[PDB]
Amino acid sequence: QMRLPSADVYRFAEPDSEENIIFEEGIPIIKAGTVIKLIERLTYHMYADPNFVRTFLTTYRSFCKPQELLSLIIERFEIPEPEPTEADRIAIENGDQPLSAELKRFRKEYIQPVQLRVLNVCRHWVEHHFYDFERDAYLLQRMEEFIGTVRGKAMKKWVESITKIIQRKKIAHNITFQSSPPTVEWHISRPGHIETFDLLTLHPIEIARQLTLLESDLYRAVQPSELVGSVWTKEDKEINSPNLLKMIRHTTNLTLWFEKCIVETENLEERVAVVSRIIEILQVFQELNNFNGVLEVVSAMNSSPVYRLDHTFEQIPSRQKKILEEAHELSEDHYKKYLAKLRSINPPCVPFFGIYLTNILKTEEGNPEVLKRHGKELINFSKRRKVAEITGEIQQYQNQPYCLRVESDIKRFFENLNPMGNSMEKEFTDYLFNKSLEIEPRNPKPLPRFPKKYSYPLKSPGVRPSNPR
Amino acid sequence: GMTEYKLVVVGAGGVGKSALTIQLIQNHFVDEYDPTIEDSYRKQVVIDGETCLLDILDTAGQEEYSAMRDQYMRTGEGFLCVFAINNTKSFEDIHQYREQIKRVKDSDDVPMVLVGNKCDLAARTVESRQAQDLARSYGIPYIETSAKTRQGVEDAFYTLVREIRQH
Amino acid sequence: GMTEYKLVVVGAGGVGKSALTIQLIQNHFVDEYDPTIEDSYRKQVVIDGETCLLDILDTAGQEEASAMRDQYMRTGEGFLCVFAINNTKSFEDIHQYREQIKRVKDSDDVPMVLVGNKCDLAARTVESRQAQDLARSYGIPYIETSAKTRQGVEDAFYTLVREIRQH
Ligand SMILES: Nc1nc2c(ncn2[C@@H]2O[C@H](COP(=O)(O)OP(=O)(O)NP(=O)(O)O)[C@@H](O)[C@H]2O)c(=O)[nH]1
Ligand SMILES: Fc1ccc(CN2C3=NCCCN3c3ccccc32)cc1
Ligand SMILES: [Mg+2]
Repeated sequence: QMRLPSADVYRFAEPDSEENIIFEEGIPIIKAGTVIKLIERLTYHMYADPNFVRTFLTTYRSFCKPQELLSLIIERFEIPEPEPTEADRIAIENGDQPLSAELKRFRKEYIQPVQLRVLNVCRHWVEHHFYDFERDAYLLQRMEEFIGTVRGKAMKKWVESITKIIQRKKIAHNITFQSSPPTVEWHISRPGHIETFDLLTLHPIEIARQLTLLESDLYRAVQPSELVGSVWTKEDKEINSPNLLKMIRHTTNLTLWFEKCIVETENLEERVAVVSRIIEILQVFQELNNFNGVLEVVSAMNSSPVYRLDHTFEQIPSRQKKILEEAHELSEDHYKKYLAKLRSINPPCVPFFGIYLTNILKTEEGNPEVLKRHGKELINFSKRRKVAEITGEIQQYQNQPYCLRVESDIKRFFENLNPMGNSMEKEFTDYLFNKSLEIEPRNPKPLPRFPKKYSYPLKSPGVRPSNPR
Repeated sequence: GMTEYKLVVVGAGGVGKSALTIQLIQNHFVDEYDPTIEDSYRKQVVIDGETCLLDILDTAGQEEYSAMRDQYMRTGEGFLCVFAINNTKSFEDIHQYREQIKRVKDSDDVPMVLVGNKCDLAARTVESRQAQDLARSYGIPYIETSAKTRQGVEDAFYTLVREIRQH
Repeated sequence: GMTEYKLVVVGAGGVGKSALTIQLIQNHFVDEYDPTIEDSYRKQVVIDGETCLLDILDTAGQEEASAMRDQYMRTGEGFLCVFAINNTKSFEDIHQYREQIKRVKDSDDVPMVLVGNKCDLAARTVESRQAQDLARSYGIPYIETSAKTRQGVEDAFYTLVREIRQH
């Protein structure tokens, strides 16, 4: 075989046993190990494993500090070369030069792969997990010093590359499409006239499109640093998960805005046009694979204030009951159909984040941080692989951009939506429900009558797009 | 006549709600877990000699999606209202969860259990007396559980099933 | 359900293996030359009516990683053989990559596509007819691509998928 360094000038050559590493029952999969062993496998000489690198860099902070990681990788990097062999001694004794065969093979087959893999971890660390360095300038300093003092011309290319990359991330993206995005659609509100913008006056096709763009950006912006360690559920969640939370608050906003558009439309006929238009918007969401959008609508219909409006449901056209009921069925049986459809469509899509959040949370609370074996405490790595499987699925859907034109005014309109105004949640939520009771009172009380509030035509332009030249 | 009950867990996040269902469904002699796999929220049990199927919904981690709460709760026949014994705020919120459940189910008598959950070793701020009294004023069972030792966890769920059966 | 396909991109340094992959993945043209060591990507996509999960391995082209190829060639099911149309050295290097894959996988019948990248440029030094001749001798399609304009990108990657499928 090949000879490893002495296990006393280099901690990363201890033989594997069930006291420092445990595998799962072509490359092997680690169930548990010590940090030394985890880092050794992370940069093994026999093979690369880019998935292990992403899994590790995403999740290591629960078992090892950043300062400690960098020190261990630096330690793993300084591999002692072996001494001249007997044949090398005999050549030198005779004025000749050694073949140094064992040494050259050790360099080419142990040191070189191990060092490049170390450099690869540093590269993924800096390029995909730069926040360790944003939140700790000393760690960034140490990293620049390490990379900067790496001598050896087999490494030169990547040393220079990683130096530039670090410099870019410190002081710091346009898109190409197969096709052209469809023409922006207009209904009653015409371009520029944002004061008239509202649920029925904008085109339902273009409401769906611009909510989908906006909700896609919010989805694409959440990093795993907001998810790992369940931080969005803790007291510092505002500090640690600001994009995840912004994204969720937008979803909530839109759901309440839907509820509010409905229950504040007191005329039955007018309210039916409202509900029907929201169902038309839902329909374009489904076309666009915006599942967050779909469920914002379905949550609104299922809310207390709206669900009870039987007189309104009764007048919804049959083909639209069908659309709403099909969407609602996505949520039944712990999201069975949604999960299958999500794993079925052609992206871009906008997933519902809530399932992911619950899975990360339970995985973390349901699995032990360590496994005790033979009196040793091994890092439970499979636990971290499960979390990373989830953050990887998330990232997979964050890549594909929608082929749709932003409309600045419509985008600003939805960004600025604020249904609750200055009111707290229970106060506003109770208001919506009372509106529901006013506009369709409990039996036996008779159904009141109410005046039109809308001066413009209630007829929907439909959800099929149009195409002038 | 295999009855399925739809139970829904509700309560403040950030305080170990999650452990209640995890310890139940786990078995619980095991200590590894995958919430991803289907029927990791299904569980056949024998309560008072009659066998039944428990379907637990626990949306822990989705608490900020506050507008989804009605959608979720509407699906359930019975409810576990959970708070942490070291978090007074989660206890004070129990009122708003109950009113919110009564509303979506459109009833003043929804089978429910109050569960006080011990999630760590930080001091108890909610004595069992106060919790007993609140639970009495609602006319519902009170059960304390430990998020570590699996104590009181079966009692919590089975009591709620008894509360459904005797509704 | 969705079939999973393990694709691998090979070729000399600077031919645009990374630019091709990132373009496919993110619709974005990477203009920086940052030599790859080994990068992994995932992409769900519908191809000929079927939902696929593409695993794409972006491999090192630099000579200094010559010794680390067998490991990744063992795992891959289909290979994108890339050369740049403005770099004749990279085209003469394609032969080596093909022979290596054939050796490592011990088959004369490994799904692959020959890809001539950088077709947006004027200064072409390898003619299509030559690359085509090579591709026919391999029994595989020749597809010209530009990671910058997106010309050919999906066609090269999806063709490879079809070949794995029909294999
Ligand atoms: N004009 C043009 N430039 C391209 C194209 N593809 C890549 N490039 C450019 O060529 C350079 C090398 O690209 P890169 O993808 O990094 O090559 P690589 O195959 O990854 N090299 P390595 O083997 O070192 O990882 C970059 O500057 C990139 O912008 C292309 O289709 N057209
Ligand atoms: F204008 C509407 C639209 C919906 C509703 C509430 N609602 C539903 N929402 C989701 C699908 C099934 N579903 C219902 C079925 C039967 C009655 C009401 C229903 C109320 C007034
Ligand atoms: Mg590359």
